[PDB]
Amino acid sequence: SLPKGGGAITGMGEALTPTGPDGMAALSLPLPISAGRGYAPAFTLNYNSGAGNSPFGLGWDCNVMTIRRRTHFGVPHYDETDTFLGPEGEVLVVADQPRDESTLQGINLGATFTVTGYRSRLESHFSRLEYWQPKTTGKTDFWLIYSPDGQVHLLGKSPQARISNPSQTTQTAQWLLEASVSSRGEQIYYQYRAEDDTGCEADEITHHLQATAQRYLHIVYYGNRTASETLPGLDGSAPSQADWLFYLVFDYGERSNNLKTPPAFSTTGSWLCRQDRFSRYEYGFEIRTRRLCRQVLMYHHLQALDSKITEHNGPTLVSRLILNYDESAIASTLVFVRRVGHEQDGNVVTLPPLELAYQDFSPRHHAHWQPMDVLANFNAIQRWQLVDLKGEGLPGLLYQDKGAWWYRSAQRLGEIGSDAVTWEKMQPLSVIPSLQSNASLVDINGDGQLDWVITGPGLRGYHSQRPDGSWTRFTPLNALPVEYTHPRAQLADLMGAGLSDLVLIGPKSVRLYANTRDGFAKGKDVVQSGDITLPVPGADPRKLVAFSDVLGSGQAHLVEVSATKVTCWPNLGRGRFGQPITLPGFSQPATEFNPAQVYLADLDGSPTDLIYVHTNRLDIFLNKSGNGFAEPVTLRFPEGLRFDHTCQLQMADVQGLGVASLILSVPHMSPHHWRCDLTNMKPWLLNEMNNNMGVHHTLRYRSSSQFWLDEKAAALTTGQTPVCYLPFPIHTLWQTETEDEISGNKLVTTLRYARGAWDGREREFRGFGYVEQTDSHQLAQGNAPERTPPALTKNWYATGLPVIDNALSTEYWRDDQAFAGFSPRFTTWQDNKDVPLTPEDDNSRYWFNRALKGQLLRSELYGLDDSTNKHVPYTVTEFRSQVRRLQHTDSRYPVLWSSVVESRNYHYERIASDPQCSQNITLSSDRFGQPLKQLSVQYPRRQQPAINLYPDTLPDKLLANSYDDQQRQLRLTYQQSSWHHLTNNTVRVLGLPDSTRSDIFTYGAENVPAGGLNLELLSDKNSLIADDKPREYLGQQKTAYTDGQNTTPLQTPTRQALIAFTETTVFNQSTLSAFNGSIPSDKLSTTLEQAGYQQTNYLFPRTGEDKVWVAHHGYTDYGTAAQFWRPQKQSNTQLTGKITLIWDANYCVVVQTRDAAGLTTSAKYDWRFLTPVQLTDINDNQHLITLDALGRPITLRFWGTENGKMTGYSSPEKASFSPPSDVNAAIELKKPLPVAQCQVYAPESWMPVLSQKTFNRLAEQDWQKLYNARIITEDGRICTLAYRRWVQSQKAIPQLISLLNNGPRLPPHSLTLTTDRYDHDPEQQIRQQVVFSDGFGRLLQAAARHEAGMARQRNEDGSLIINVQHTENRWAVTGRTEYDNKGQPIRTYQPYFLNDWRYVSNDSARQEKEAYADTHVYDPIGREIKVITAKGWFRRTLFTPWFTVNEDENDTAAEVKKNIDPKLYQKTPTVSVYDNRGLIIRNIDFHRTTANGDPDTRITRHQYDIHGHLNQSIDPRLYEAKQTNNTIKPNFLWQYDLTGNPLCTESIDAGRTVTLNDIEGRPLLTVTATGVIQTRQYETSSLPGRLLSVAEQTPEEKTSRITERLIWAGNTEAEKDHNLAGQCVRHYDTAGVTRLESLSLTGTVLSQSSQLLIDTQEANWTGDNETVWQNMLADDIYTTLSTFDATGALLTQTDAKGNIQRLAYDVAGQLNGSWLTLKGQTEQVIIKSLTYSAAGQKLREEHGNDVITEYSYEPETQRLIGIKTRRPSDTKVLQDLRYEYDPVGNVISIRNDAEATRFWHNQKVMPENTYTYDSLYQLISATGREMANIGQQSHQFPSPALPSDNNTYTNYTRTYTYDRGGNLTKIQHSSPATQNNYTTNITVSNRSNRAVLSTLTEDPAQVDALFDAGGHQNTLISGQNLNWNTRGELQQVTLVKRDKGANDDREWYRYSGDGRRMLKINEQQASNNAQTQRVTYLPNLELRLTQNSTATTEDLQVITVGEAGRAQVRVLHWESG
Amino acid sequence: GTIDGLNLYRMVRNNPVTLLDPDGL
Repeated sequence: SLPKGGGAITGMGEALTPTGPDGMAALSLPLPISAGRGYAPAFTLNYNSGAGNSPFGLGWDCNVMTIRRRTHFGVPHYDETDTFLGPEGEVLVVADQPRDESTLQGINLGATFTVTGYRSRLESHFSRLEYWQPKTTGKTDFWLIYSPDGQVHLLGKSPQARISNPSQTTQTAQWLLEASVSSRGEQIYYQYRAEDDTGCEADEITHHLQATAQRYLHIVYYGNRTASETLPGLDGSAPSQADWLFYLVFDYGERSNNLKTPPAFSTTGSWLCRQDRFSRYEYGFEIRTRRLCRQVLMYHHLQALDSKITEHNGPTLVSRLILNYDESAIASTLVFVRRVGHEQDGNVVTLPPLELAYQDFSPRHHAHWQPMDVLANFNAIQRWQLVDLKGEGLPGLLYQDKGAWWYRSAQRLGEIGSDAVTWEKMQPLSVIPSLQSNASLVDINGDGQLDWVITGPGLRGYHSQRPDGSWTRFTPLNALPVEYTHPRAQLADLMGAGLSDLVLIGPKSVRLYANTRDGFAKGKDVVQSGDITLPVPGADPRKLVAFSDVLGSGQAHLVEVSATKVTCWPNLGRGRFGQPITLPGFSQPATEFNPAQVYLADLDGSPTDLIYVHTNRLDIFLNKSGNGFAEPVTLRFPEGLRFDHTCQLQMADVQGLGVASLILSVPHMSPHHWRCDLTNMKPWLLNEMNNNMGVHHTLRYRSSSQFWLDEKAAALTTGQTPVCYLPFPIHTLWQTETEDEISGNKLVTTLRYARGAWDGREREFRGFGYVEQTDSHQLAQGNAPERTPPALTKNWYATGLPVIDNALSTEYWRDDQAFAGFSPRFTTWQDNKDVPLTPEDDNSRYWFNRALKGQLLRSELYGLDDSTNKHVPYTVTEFRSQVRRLQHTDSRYPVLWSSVVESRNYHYERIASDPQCSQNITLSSDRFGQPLKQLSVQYPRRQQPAINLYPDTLPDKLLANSYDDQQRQLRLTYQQSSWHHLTNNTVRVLGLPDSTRSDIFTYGAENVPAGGLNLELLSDKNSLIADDKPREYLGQQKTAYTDGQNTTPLQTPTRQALIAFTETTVFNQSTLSAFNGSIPSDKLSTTLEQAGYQQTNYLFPRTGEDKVWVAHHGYTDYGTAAQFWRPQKQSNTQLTGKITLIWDANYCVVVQTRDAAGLTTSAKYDWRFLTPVQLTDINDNQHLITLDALGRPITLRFWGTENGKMTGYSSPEKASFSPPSDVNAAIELKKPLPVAQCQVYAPESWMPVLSQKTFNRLAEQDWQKLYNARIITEDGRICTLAYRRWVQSQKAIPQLISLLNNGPRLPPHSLTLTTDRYDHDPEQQIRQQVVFSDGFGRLLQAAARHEAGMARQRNEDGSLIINVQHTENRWAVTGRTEYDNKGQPIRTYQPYFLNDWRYVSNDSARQEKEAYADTHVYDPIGREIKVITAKGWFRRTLFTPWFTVNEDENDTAAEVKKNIDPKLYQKTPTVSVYDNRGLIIRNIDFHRTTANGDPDTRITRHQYDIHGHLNQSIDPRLYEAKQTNNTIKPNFLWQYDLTGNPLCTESIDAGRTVTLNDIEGRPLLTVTATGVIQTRQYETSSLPGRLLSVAEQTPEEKTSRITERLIWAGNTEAEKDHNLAGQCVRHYDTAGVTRLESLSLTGTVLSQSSQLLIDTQEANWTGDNETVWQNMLADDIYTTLSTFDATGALLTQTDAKGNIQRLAYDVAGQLNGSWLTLKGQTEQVIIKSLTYSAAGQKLREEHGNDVITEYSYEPETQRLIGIKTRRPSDTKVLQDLRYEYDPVGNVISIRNDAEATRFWHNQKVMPENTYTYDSLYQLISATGREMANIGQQSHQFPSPALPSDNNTYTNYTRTYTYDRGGNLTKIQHSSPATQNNYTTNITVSNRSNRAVLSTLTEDPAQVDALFDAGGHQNTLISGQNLNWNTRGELQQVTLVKRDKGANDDREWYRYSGDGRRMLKINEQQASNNAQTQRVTYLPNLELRLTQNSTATTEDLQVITVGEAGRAQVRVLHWESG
Repeated sequence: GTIDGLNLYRMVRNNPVTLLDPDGL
C-alpha cells in the first residue's frame, strides 16, 4: 500500500523536451496538484525559447485550454468573417449545419440560441466544438467542447471567464474555459480574476485607461461533493466553496510569502504590480498585463473529507510552491522555484530549490569598436543598405556602383562552424528599381509575393518641397502597418496625398516624410483626430515621426520624438490609433536636438530602444517594456573620430542573433567602415540550471541563419547550389551541457539543423527537414581510458513543402538491397473507405502536403568510433504518412487527418550485409482514426552473401552455423478490430474497444517481392492476405459493457462505458487434440465447462469455423451515478467469490474491504495526501505510519494480538516518540525506541549550511544585502548557482565564506533506523542504514553500522585512508556505484568497512588502486559490451542482428597480454542464435580439451512454432543421432493453448505429462507420465477458491484416493488472537497432518504441531467426517513452538522433546552467537561470537568447543580463498585449506598447510588436490588422496581407519569422459602405489539420457526397460528393486531379497506434501539380531528408534543446531540403549 | 523441468568441486 523503505520522493527530473522540428528550447514543470477523486486540472509550467512575456515571466507559460479569434490578419473584424483558433491553435471549420436550441444539460437557458458545430481542419484528438450564439440580443455567447472520452468543457459563459473589449461589451476575443465535467460525474470549475488598478502607481493608471480586459487564473475548483452530469456554474452563479473538496489557488502576492506562517485560503491582501507592465494589442484593444504569480497553493477541505476534524481558518494548505523572480524594469524572469510544506506544529520542512539563470545585457564590458577588414575594397561609404533581400537570413550589402544596382549576400568566412560572416560577389538584380513610382511595391527577381517598398526622387509621384538629402531607398514592408496597401481611418488621413520618403532608423523602424499635402496648404504640425489630433511627419523639422514598435506588441506603433518627451500612438488595426502615451525618461536639449541623430533599434531583444548620435560618442536608452527609458549608457566612439552628417550609422543584425549591431561608416579615416557588437549571445534566454542536488545544466544557442551559411558552404563543396527557405532567424538550441557536481562527468550534446522551411502562404514556421543530435561523454580524471564513443542520430522530418521533402532522400544512407522507399499517401473518405487521389490543383497540393509537417520520415543511429564500421548505422527506421481528406464544404480549407500508416525498422548492428528488417502496416482505419486492420511483418533473413562482412576474430564456421530455416520465413501478423462509439449532439465517446481477432500468415522467403511489401500490394486481389488464402488462428477477444443495473451484456455501451467482463479465447479444435488418450470424447465437453470455459462463435468468422472455447474474467459491480459509478464489488472469474469495497463518505478512497470469506481490511487515511496511514488487517492487528508535511513516511509502528495477549510497539498514547530531524543526533539515539522504523530525510545537504555563530559574525545589513540578492535563502542555505554568478559578476565578494571551498558537503542522503524488538526489555539496539542519492535519484551507496572491528578510515575532506585502524563505528559501505548522466553504471566498487557515515569523494578513491572496482562499457543502444574485473580479466559481448557472442573471462584470457592453459579456453564463447521473431533458436557451445585440437561444435536447437511458444528442443547428441534418423523424438515437445499455458509435456526422459489448467490458473486435472490422474478440488463459487483436497488414482486403481486434505481457519475471534485468520489450520498431507497452533505478528509460525500416520495405513481421507481421519494417526504428537523478533528472525525454538535453541542477533541483524539448553540441563554455549566480512559472508567463528575458524576472502573477487581451523589450547592447526580459482571461478587448486592427524602412521605431508576442466567446464581430471583399504568404489560403505591399524593414505588420479549430451560415461581411477586401478562404465541409452551402471547392462537399446514411464529408475542394482510413490517419490528399496516370499531386508520412506522426508524405516531379517531402525525427521530433531521383536533396543535423539552444511552442531541424546 | 539444461540427470553441470545442489531443483 505504502513504501516499506524501498522508495522515496520522486526526483524532479526536468529533462529538456526533445522538440525536434522547431528547434526551440523547452521545459516542463509539474504543479503540485492532488489527483483526489481522479479528476483534476492538467497544468504544467512550460518554458519555451520562443515564448514572450506572461503572468509568469519572459519565456514562460502556463497554458489553459482557450479558444480565440485568429490574429493572422491585422485585427478581427468581429463580424462573421473572422475565424477561431482551437486550444491546439488550429483553424476550425463548420461541421454539419447549425441548429436552434434553448435547453442545455437540463437547465433552461433564456433565449433561442443558434448552435454551430466546429472542428479543426487538421484533426489530432477528434474533439468536437460547438458555438452557441443567442439569436435574440441581450445574452452572451459561449463555446462547448465534446471530447472523445465523454468529457464536456464549458468555455466563456460567465463575464469573468472571457476576454472582451471594455468599450464595446459585445466584442469578445478569447473564450477562456469556465467549467468541465467527466463521464463519471466529476466536475471542475475554473474562476479567473480580472485586472484592477490596485497597487500600480498613478502614472500607470493615468496613462492606461480601460485596462480591465486582462484575465488571470485565480482559483480552480474540482472534487465536487455531489455527483452531477451538469457543467457547474451553468446558471452563472458564483462557485459555492461548500460544493468542492479541493482548491487550486494561484497567488499574486496577496497572501504572506514567508517560511514561518502558512497562507490562508480566504485572503484580504493586496495585489502586487510588476515592473515590466506590458500590453498585447493584437485583438484591436489594449490588453494590459501587470501581474505576476508569486505562489501556487493547493488547499484541501479537511472538514468535508474527515468529519473528525474542524477547519477554523478554512481550507487548509497542503502543498506550497514558492515562485521568486528577478524583477527589473526591462523584463522579469523566473529564477527560483521551491516546494514547501508546513507541518501541523508550525515548523516547516523544505525541498532543495530550483535555480534558473538567463543571459544578461552588459554593453560596457563586451563592446569595443573593431574595423571590418572585409570591406577594404568597399569604396562606397555614403549610400548603401544593409538589408536581407531574398530572405536568406542575414542582411547583405545593397548598393549601386556605376549607376547599376548590386547586392552581395552573406557568406561564411573561414572554417565552417565559426560565427564569422562575410559577403559574396555582387549580383545583377535584373529587376530595375527605377521602373516603379514613389511609395510603390516591387518584387525580387519576379518572385510571387511583393516584398519591399521603394521610394526614389526620380520616380513618379514625388513632391518633397523641403528636403535636406534624398535618394532611392528600400524598406521592409513588414515594418509598417499591414493596412498600408489601402489605408483606412487615421492611416488614410496621415498619409494624405502621399508619402515622399521612407527611411529606416533600425531593423524594423521606419522614419516618415509626408509629401506636400494638398487640400491644406498651410500644413501645420498637427492633423485633427478623435483623441487630441495627430502630428504630420516632416512638417515640424525639430520633431521625429516614425513607425516603430516601442511597446513590444508586434505592430508598428506611431512614435513622435521631441526634445523633452516621447509620444506613442498605439496601433489598433485597420488604420486605427489610440490615445497618446507619454514615454518619460528621455530628454535632450531643445537647441541641439536633431532627428537625423535619432535611431530606434531593439538591442536587448526583449521593445525598441533609443540611440542618439553625438560627434564623439553615442548615448543609448533601454526601453523599459514600453513604459519609458532608463539612464543613458555612454559608449565612446573610436578614438580620434568626429561623427558628422557625412558619416553613416546603420543598425542591423550582422550576427543574426536577433539584436542589432552598430555599423559605422567614415569617409576620411581608414579603414572607412567600423563595427561594434553590443552582445555576442542573445539575452533573456534560459542557459543555466541547477537543482542543488548535484546537477547543473548549461544551454547554448546558435542562430538558424548561421546554420544556413554552413549548409550552403557544405553544399558549395559539391557542384550544386542550395536554396534557403527561412527568411527570419530562429535561435535554435545548439548544445546542452549536463554536469554532475558529484561525479564530475559531463554530457555535451550537440544539435545540428538543416533544410529549414517557412510557409509564405500561411506565414507559419514548418520546421527543419534534418536534425543531427550528437551526445559525447567526457569523464573526470582518474577514470578508465575506455572512452565510450559519442553516438549520432540523423533524423529527417517532413516540412510539408514538396521541394524539400522530395530532395531529402539523398542525405540518407544508401543500400542496394534496401526495400522500396516511402512516398506520402493521399486519400479521401468516401463511403467509409479511404479512396486514394492524386492532388487536384496547386491549392489542393498545398493543403495535403502541409498535413505532413512535423512528421519524422527517417531515423538513423550511428556509432562514432574508430572501428571499421563507423560509417554504418546501428538501427534504421522510416515511417510512411497518410493524409485523409474528410470534407469539401468550405471553399477556403479542406479538412484532413495526418497519420502514420506504415513504419519500418532495421537492425543492422553495423553489419550492412545481414540486417534485421521489420515493418508494421495499418490497412484501414475508421472515420474516427481507430485502426481496423493492422499487420506486423517479420522479414526473412537475406541470402548468405558472397562477401562475409562479419569480423574475422570469430571461431571456425560459426557464421555458417548461424543460419536456420526458421530465419528464412515471412511472418504476417494480421489483426482485426471493431470499435464502439457514441455519436450524438450532446454525447461523444470515441475509441471504445468492442472485439479483436489475431491471425498469422506463414509464407516462404520467395514470396517477398523485389521492392518489399507496401499497402498497395496488400490491397490487391491476389495479395497474401486475401480472404481465400489459408491462415492460422491466434485467438480473439471481446469486451462486454454493462449499464450498471443488470449483468446482461448490451449491444451498445453507455456514456459511462462500464466494462462488465473480459472474454478471451483459450482453446480451439486443433489445440484440444492434446487431450486425446488423456480425456475421452464424451467427458471432454463436460469437464471443460466444469472448469468454466464457454463456447461462442468466431469473431470475424470464416467458412467452416465454429465454437472456440473462451473464458470470461474481470467481473466488476458498479454503483449508481450518485456514487460516480465507483466499483462496489469485483471478481476475477466465475469460480471465486467477490470482494466488497467500502468507500468513504466523499467516495475518494476505499476504507474497508470485506474479503470473500468475511475477513476485513480497514484503512485510516491522511487527507492532506489521501494515502493510507493506519491499516487494520485480517487478524485485527494495527499497522500505523506517520507522515511529514510532504507525504514522506517518518515512523512505523505496529501492535496486535499474539496468543491472546496484547503485545506490540507502544501506541502513541502508550508511549509518544518525537521524530528527530537531524541525522547526526538520530544516530546518537539509544535504547529504547517505540517505533519500528524512524526515517530521517536530508535532501538539501549539498547546499552549504553556515553555523549560527558565523551567522553572528556576519552583520544584519551584510545579511540584508545577500538575502536581498537571493544568494542566501531565508534558512541556512547558500544557492549554488547564485553564488557562482556572484563570484563571476561583482567579482569582489563583500563577505568571506569558509564553506564553499571544500568543507562539509554531502550528496542527498537519508537515514533509516529499525528496532528489532518491543519495549519490554530486549537486547534491542538500533539498526542504522544511511543511503546516498545523486541529482538523478540513483543510490550512490549505503552505509550500515556494525558492533565493533577494524577498518580503513576516512579523512575530514572526503578522502579515504587505505590504512586500517580500530574504530567504534564500523559503518560498512556497500553498493558503491558511479553513474554517468544517462543512468548506466560505469564503476562498481566492492564492499568495505570504514568509520563514520559521511560520503567519500569520488575523485579520492577513483584511482586509489587498492579499492577494487569493476569497469563497464556500453554501446549507444544501452547494452553492456565490455566488463573489466578487478583482477584484470574481462568478459565481453558482441552483438549481431542474428546472434550474440558471449565470451567469458577465460575466453578473453588469451587477450590479456596488455589460467593453466590460456590457449585452451580460446574461442569458446556461448553463442545464442536469434530468429527474425527474436527468439533463441540455437545455443552454440565449443568443446575442446587440448590447446591444439580444433573445437567441437555443440549445437542445441530450439524450434518455435508460428504461435510463438517453445515447441521442440533437442540436445547435441540426439541432433547428431537424428541427422541419421529423422524418426527420433526430440528431448522435449510441448503443446500449449492459445494463451500459452502448457497442456502437454512430451519428454523422452520423464515421459508425457498432461495437465488441464483452470481459468484462474489453478491445477485442476493432472495426468502423470506413469498414467496416474491427479484431480484437485477447490472451494465453492462464494469463497477465495483455495484448495480443499487432492484426489489421485492410478490406472490400476478404480476409485480415487484422497491423499491431501485442507482445512482453512475461520473468522472467529479465538483464531484472530493466535493470528490464524486466513491460514490453513490443519493440513492433511500424505505423511501426517501439520497443524498451525499460533502465528506471530510478522506472520511467522509461533506454535505448530505434527502427527504421523500408522505404518499399516495409506493416506486416504474419505468422507467429510474429520473424526475417522484422526483414527489413523499416532499417539505421538510433535509440537515445535518458537518466538521471533520484530524483524522476523528466529530467537528461540523449542523442539518436540523440550530442547531450546537461543539465537541472539547483532546490530547488523546477523547472528553473532548461539545457545542450546537441553531439557533438565544448563544453558551451554554453542557459538560464542560471530564476526562477518564486508559483503556479509562469515569471517571468523568461535564455537563452544573453544576452537576458532578463520575464513579468508579474495578482496578482488569476494571469493573464499582459505579456511583456517586451529585450536588455541595447544596451538595446533587442525585444518588449513587454501583454494585457488581460474577467471570464471572453477576450483582448480585445494592445498592444505596443516600437518596430518595422528591416525595416519608416519605421515606429515598432505598432497595437493588439483583439477582440470574442458571449455564446457566439466571436471576432466582430479588428483585426490584415498586410504589404502578402500578397494574398488562401490555402493558399499568403507570401514574406518582406527588408530591401532596404523593406516596410511596414497594419492589417486581420476579422469572423466563425457557424452556429447552431458552424461558421464567413464571414470578412470588409478592409484600408482596401491596398484588398484579400476574403471567404472555407464551405458547411456540410444534414444534418451537414461544411463545405468555398466553392470546392469552394456546395451544402449536395452536401458529404457530399466526405467519406468516417469523417468524413475525401477532397479537400483542387480537384486535391488525400487518402488515409487504416486508423486514421483522413492517409496521403498529392497536391499536383500529373500526367497520363498519371505520378508526381506528393505527400507522405505514417507514424505510430506512438499516432498520433505518425515519418516525412514529400515528392516533386517537376520536370524541372530533382527533389528528395525526407525528415524523420524522433525524440525531440528531426529528420533532414531531401534526395535527388536523381543524388546526395544535403543532410543536415540539427535539435536541439530544450525542449517546443514554450514558448521552445523549435532547433539546425540540417548534415552536407552 | 528444463530449469538446469536439458540433461534431467546431470549433476551440478558436471562441475562437482565448484557448484552444489541444495534441494535437488
